[PDB]
Amino acid sequence: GRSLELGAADIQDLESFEAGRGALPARAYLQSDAPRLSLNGEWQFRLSPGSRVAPDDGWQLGEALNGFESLPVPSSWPMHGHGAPAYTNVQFPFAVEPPHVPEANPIGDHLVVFEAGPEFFPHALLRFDGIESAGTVWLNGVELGTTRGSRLAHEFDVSGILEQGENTLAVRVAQFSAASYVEDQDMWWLPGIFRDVTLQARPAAGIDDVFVHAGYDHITGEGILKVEASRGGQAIDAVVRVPELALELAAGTEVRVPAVEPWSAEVPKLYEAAVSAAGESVALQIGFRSIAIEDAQFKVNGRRILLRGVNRHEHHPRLGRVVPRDVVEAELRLMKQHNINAIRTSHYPPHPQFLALADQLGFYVVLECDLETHGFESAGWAQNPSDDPQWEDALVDRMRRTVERDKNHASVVMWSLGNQAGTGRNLAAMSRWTKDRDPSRPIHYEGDWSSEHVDVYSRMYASQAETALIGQGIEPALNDAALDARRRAMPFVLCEYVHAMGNGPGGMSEYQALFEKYPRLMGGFVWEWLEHGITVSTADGVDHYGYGGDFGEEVHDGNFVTDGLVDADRRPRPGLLDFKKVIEPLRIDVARDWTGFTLRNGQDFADTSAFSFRYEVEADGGALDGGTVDVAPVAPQSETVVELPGSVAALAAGLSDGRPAVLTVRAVLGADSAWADAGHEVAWGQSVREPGAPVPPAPVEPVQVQDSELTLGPVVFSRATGMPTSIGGVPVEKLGLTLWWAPTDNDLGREWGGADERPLATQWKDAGLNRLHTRLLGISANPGQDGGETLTVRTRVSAADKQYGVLVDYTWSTDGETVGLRTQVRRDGTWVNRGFEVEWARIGLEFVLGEETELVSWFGQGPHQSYPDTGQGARAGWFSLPLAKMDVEYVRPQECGARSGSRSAALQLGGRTLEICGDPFALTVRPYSQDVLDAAAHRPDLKADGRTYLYVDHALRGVGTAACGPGVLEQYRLKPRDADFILTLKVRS
Amino acid sequence: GRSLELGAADIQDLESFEAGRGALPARAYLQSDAPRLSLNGEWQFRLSPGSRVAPDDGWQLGEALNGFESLPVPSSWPMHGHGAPAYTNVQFPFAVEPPHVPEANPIGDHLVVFEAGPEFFPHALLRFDGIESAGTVWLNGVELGTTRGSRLAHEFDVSGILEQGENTLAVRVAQFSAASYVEDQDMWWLPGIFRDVTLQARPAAGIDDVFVHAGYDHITGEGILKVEASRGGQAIDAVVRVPELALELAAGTEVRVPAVEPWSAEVPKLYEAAVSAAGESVALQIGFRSIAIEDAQFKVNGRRILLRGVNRHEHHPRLGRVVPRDVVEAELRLMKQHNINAIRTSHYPPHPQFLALADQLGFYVVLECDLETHGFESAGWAQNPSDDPQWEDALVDRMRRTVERDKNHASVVMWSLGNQAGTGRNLAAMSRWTKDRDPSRPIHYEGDWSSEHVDVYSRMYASQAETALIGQGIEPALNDAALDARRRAMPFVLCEYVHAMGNGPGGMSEYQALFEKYPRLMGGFVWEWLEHGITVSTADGVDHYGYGGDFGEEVHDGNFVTDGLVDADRRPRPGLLDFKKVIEPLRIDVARDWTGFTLRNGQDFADTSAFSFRYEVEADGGALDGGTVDVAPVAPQSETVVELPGSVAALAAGLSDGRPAVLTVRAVLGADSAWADAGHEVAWGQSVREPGAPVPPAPVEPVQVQDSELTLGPVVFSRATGMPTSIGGVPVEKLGLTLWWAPTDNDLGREWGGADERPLATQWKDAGLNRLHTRLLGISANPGQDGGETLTVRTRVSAADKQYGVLVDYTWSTDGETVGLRTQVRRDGTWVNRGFEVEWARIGLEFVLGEETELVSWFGQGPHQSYPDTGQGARAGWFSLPLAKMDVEYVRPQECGARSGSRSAALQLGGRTLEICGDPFALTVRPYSQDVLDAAAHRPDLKADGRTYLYVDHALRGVGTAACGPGVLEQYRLKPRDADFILTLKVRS
Ligand SMILES: OC[C@H]1O[C@@H](O[C@H]2[C@H](O)[C@@H](O)[C@H](O)O[C@@H]2CO)[C@H](O)[C@@H](O)[C@H]1O
Ligand SMILES: OC[C@H]1O[C@@H](O)[C@H](O)[C@@H](O)[C@H]1O
Ligand SMILES: OC[C@H]1O[C@@H](O)[C@H](O)[C@@H](O)[C@H]1O
Ligand SMILES: OC[C@H]1O[C@@H](O)[C@H](O)[C@@H](O)[C@H]1O
Ligand code: NA
Ligand code: NA
Ligand code: NA
Ligand code: NA
Ligand code: NA
Ligand code: NA
Ligand code: NA
Ligand code: NA
Repeated sequence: GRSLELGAADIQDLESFEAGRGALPARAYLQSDAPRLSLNGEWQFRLSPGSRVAPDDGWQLGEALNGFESLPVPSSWPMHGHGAPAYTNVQFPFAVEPPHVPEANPIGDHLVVFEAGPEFFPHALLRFDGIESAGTVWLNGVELGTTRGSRLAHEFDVSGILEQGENTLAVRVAQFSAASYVEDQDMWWLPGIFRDVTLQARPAAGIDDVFVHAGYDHITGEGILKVEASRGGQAIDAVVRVPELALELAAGTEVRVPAVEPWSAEVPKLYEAAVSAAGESVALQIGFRSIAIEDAQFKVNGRRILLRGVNRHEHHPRLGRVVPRDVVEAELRLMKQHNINAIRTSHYPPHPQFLALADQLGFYVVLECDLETHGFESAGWAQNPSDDPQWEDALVDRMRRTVERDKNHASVVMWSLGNQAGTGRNLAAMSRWTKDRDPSRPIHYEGDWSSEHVDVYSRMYASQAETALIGQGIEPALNDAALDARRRAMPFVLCEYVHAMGNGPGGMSEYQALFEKYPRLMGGFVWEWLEHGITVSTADGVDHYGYGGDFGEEVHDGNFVTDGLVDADRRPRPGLLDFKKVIEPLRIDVARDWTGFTLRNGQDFADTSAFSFRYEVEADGGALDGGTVDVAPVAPQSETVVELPGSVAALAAGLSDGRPAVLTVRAVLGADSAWADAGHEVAWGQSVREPGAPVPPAPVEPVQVQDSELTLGPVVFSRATGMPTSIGGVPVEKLGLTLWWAPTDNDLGREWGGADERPLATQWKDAGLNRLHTRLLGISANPGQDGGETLTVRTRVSAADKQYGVLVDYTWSTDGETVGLRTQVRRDGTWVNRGFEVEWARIGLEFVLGEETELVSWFGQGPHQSYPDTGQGARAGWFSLPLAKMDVEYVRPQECGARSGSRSAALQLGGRTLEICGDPFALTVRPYSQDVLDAAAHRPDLKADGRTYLYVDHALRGVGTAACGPGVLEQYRLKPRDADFILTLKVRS
Repeated sequence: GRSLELGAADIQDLESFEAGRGALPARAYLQSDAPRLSLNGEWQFRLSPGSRVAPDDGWQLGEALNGFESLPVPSSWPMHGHGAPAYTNVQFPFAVEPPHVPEANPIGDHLVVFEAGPEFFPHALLRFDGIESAGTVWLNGVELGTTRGSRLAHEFDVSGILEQGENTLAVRVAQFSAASYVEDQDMWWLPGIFRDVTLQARPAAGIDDVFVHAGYDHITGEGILKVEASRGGQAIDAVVRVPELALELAAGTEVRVPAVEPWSAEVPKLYEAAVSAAGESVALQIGFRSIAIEDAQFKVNGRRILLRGVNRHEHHPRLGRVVPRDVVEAELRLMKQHNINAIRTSHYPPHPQFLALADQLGFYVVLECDLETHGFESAGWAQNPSDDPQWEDALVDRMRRTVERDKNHASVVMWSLGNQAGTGRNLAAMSRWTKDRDPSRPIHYEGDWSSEHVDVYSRMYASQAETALIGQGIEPALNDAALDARRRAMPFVLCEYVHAMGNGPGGMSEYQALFEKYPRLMGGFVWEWLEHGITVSTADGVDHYGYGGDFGEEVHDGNFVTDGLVDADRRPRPGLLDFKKVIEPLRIDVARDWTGFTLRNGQDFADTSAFSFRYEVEADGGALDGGTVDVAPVAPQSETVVELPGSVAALAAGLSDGRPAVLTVRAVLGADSAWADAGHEVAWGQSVREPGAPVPPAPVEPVQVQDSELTLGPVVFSRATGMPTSIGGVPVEKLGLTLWWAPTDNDLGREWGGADERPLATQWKDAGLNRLHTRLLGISANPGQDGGETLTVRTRVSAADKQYGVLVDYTWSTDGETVGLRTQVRRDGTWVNRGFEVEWARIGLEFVLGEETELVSWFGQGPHQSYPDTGQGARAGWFSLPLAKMDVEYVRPQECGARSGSRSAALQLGGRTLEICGDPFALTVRPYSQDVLDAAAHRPDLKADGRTYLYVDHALRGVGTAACGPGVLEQYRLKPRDADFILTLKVRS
């Protein structure tokens, strides 16, 4: 019988295994003097829910358009009300049956009219720098071809189709195609024409492609230069001029430049150059650098380098995959400002303009092909395109287009085949093609741990332990002896580590120490630079970020796309402030006696001449002394001891005993750089003179006894509960032990190994730690001093249906002015539940006060939060913040804002000030409870209730990176234990 | 130092291990001619949140009451706005640290004033029939004592405290006490004075206690009677008169009555008797029956009996543990009306009035002591009161009070020590005490499987398989040979089985067949008789039942308290209608040729004389013939063949081929009984003449082809989807394959064994069965008949991120009037996910129609729902119900309402009628979707949306009892398979 289904031809094309058709050969993105017209601007746009209903009503001609409306191009069209963004991590949002597409497949028809002057005749082309995921292109009704590879460029010859004067460009874009099966990155699904559309003239006697080869001989200091140039795939006569180096040479010939200044992330020297034929001239920036693997080390210009990296996705909270150039420039500057020297273009090539910026500002770039088949893993990689011969031409095309576009840029030091694509024949074909085309850059691919077709050994989230074994070259052998010998001769990189989701990442210091210790370790790139939050508005008008599930998705992965060091608007998370310190390229170790500091230059090429070294002594009453010291330039990987001026040490010796003072030595930029202004801080170190342990008040005040209340100086206790009801007129609504915090994203992840793979958050829930109850055992007053007395309140804390508990005794004392509080915790019974030992989040106290707090001040670490395995960037000092600024605006609210290492604190409750001192404690202050914080899925869910929630912790657990990778390291875990700790409280009015 | 805590003495008493103090000896509940005054009525009531704040302001005197308000007594005070009900199953709602109580412990002070006339002097007492959980009692300010054992009676001597005229009774009731640790039944926590308070005169020369011994000699037919009577614990002279039996005997002497009619559940003969002393007379109902264990069988009056039981809690949706007498009488009648003959007073003694009702209506009762320590299990039974010597006197007291109150009632055939209390020394002490006090009744206790201190082997939810092994006496041996020999000589009872929560219970038939086959098997009691729903009202005014979590509980167990055969208002669930049939005490097997039926009397004592045997033949057009047949009385456990009148068979032979007709034979009550009216149906059986397989219409109509639509007779298809868009003018919004249903309570429970302990609901979720997607592969028309043609639509069904699917082909045909639909399902790829084979709920079609349905009619099984392992009570016939009555009002909405075995159906959509015929299918019709049904937590969440959701299933899974006990039995599971099935559709206007 005859077929009756609609749209079968459009679908057959969408299900095609082949690369796009009709396109010109893949080439570099080149700055040319050839006439060009950007077609970016307001286009017309019509959306159809599938191919079988996509009109074939002659719309490509642009006449009588039924159903079209304005839409900007470039755009991600779900960012403008056409459908909605959808987020999955691994899972595909359609049935997995390659190459077939779902019936529900948004089809976006795009149309623009433009004018072509005589500059574009006879020869011109149209260039598309990105279409997600399948484009069909018509000009004046003539089909030019199709596009596959959503983050790759395509060019179409319009010679003889372009007409002088008015032209009509039509583009039909399907969201889903066969290509969606190889584009399963962890990120928002976002169809659209999301990068530039450009009309370019191709004058006769021009230059189609250029391949810059600029090597460096670190022994002689010579440059090795060869600039290839071709037209229609054939080498051509062109002249290469490099004025700064007094060079004029033919394209195609290799020359030795007697002396060049080499390119690196640290010193990104670029030489302006032009290669020109009679009809066209291309402008280049040349950076001389050679990449080599030697002695299981990754070396640039003869030196092993340390990669201080991030994984950079392209995302904008309002424009989707369209990242405006000012945002790119700003965020790259922000990276440099936080000591980052390396970028991985996770997991596709960036906008083509990114490359010159990376060359100029100075990043080591891992340029990664647009390939990811992650969603096939859950079926044992059955049907994985990476090993399906039918996909070979498509996957080689992706790699070719990746390599050809960006091959001229000194910042690209590695090519990556893709990400999470399994192992297979087509990856090997992509590697072979790349090695043959460009042997000057090592190949990276983490998916095949045997490393058969790569030049570096790459892993993601390997533990600190396993990294140390790899750093020593003693990891376990591959079964294949030949492959094992190859892999052991390779240097090692963490292409993703210390997953930066929510509160965290913990354990960054432990990785860094290994990076510094073992040459084989190349460093690592944090997952990831940014959170992919998408801005959402309410009638109230407040903005908050949305994540998976906030846009109607049938299947999604929640907030796992908000997992970055900065939010979608590039506002730093605390983890970035900590990261900056962890990777700081100079180490400053200030001497205890304040006579000087040790300075190690951790850079690979530059000396310390770019830095001004500054000291300041701060005390309770502000700065006491400061200035600048002269440091003879210290060579890379060398060390010296710098003397501080004698006045500094004399100041230290003069300090009254127990008077706190902090000496800070800082390395700042001596002059404006391309990425920050003079005075910008790069590295720092401190020495602290600690305040004495606070003296307990003499217990000279007696306890008044009344029917329902007890008074001990400024504290009033409920006789029924034994807990304070006010202190110095400040109402206390509750006081109790805390063992729990509102789970972080990490606490919601499974820690693998052991028989227990409940997330820590679930272990806590099962154990009842979020719902502690207190039983009063007794209240007793005891002889103090000179008629005074102490008050002891004996309690037991546990939870419904549990037999384990802790005995908590509070001992109060007062001389009338200061209140002394001693807390003793003792385990009662075995803290085991569901067959596994219960771990605690904390050993602390929660004070719930019946008034709001306007200001929080403290002496300790800051200004930002710190937990046991974080806070590297929190320095010692005196800090003061309004209550709102004590919080951290994670998209999904969670435990955050603790200030570990606090020696004193002051809360301002209107006209009263509550002071807390004692041996070091963590400080947290919130206008809402832990139960409201845990329940809240988005920041608007957090409502202040008129109270102050004050947390004083004697011990905290670490935060780890268990959402993906290692959990809390052993030294930072918190198993049930006995404890005791002392505090002092005072209210001033 | 000196103590300052408040309320320490009240708390010390609450934490006491001892039974109550001050009470009179435990005795029977006896009907006496002694003056009595019920103090039930409106009392005054004040609530305090804990003992440390409970005022000691002299309120016991009743003068100047500060803070008291009216409250009825008896009451569960959280049922009247004082606090709230709270539901936990196993978990305790307080920290487990016996004997200690939480600080948050509702204290309810109760006060009443009453008048005592000279009838109550010199001697009187106050009787309390239940206080949850700890009472302290004052009369005119004089403390009488305390109460422990919340469902047990306590009596206090008021002689010399009661004053003539006005008296003031004060009762302080704590919700929680040490006793809460032994009262952890799965049920609502409900403090209050929840049963009668009675002032009773104790005239001199009276009778305090009576112990009736009324045995039966089934060989001679003699009664063996001895009636003990005592005053102050000493036997006394009393006269026992039994007029009906011409007896006058002294209390304390055993006599042989020459002939008595024995008592049983079937024939609950009772003889009125009075035992009287000079000062007092007690009225008894005596039932002569002896209980004996012989040949591993539980026998009454010389015969092994079959228990057809339920577990009966005491609950009322508005009054809590207060069950009004009219509700008791009504529900016991409803039980008899559903063939129930046995009750287990789960898990405490009932109201004392229950016992006479059970004697009179006729139930075999397992009278169970108020003891349950279930919450200690999760700690390995550490600190279990059942094995703690400090709790021995408290636990023996509970058993003593249980036994003494109810020992005179013939309906009590077993004493139970308690429930879910572990094993231990104090249970053994309770058993020893009981055996010594009353050797006439076997002891039951499931908690100790070794059965060391019991006389029957009791289990709960043993599988059908394990029950069959136990029935054959081949279960595995106990390690202790002596205990194994004892246990193998015991009969076996399921004290709880076929958990009746939500849709279900499945697998009842398989248990019953074993009960009938194996004498050792005593039968079983369903868990449980009623749902504990608590009525909740909204401003709208609709009522719905609340369950755990609906009342603010910090910890709770959700709808696990709504797990019954009837709802809280005693409205039957379908499971009750099925249960009634499963346990029917006569079996009627109607002959295929309609000449007669086989009749087996399944009763243990009665013959069939109480029944009238009626036949009716029904056809499409109603009743055709009917009448009554005379059956010579058939003895218990005998069998006969009854001839039907010749006209019946002649009617069968005369039927036109393929014309449906149902012969039903019924056993109804020939006369009013005490529990139902004449004509009440007890047993039934059917023989069906099936309609022919419906003829497929001749495919003589062609398919019209248009741009966006196809027409094939009355069906209009969307050319883009291939699915029907209307049939005979009825709009079709969607048509697709179904494999999933909204999980039942059972589907949410874990099926133990295997490596997969995900609940089936979770397996489905993980597999994507709730979110199927369909891809169109092709649409084709093919040669039919006489220019007609068939239309085939080829699809594939799968779900996002899955590689497995099914190929579904629809083949449509029409002669213009009827529509023929053939559906073919074929597995594509292996249906495995997370390492385990995916199971299906169904193989069906969902039609979503764009109009509402008012009426649903069908020929099949009904009227109520039926699933493969249920529907025993759905009989063959013609049924017709409004749409709302097709649903089942489970408290948590869930899959329900399917009518399996349907041969034809008619949906009325206004003025059009949609008819569906074909080989047997299940029918379901709803005004809302499956996703709305699954999301709904309470019935108000179900909103109609203007559509009709029609489900036609070719195969269904069973429902099992996996919420607690066996899941779906193997024969009723539904693994992925290929399938094909035919339907016919027709619309009449
Ligand atoms: O934010 C996650 C991050 O993960 C990398 O790979 C992870 C993956 O997230 C996780 O789902 C799987 O279980 O483990 C992998 C590594 O162990 C991805 O490469 C990255 O793009 C992100 O998706
Ligand atoms: O000032 C030293 C600099 O070294 C670069 O390699 C790095 O990218 C910069 O962020 C900064 O740390
Ligand atoms: O390439 C081999 C590797 O493949 C990964 O996908 C897998 O998680 C590792 O266990 C390792 O076997
Ligand atoms: O009494 C012994 C029994 O105790 C139960 O609590 C337990 O679940 C059974 O496995 C059996 O060992
Ligand atoms: Na994805
Ligand atoms: Na992510
Ligand atoms: Na918290
Ligand atoms: Na939260
Ligand atoms: Na309970
Ligand atoms: Na229950
Ligand atoms: Na359903
Ligand atoms: Na539901």
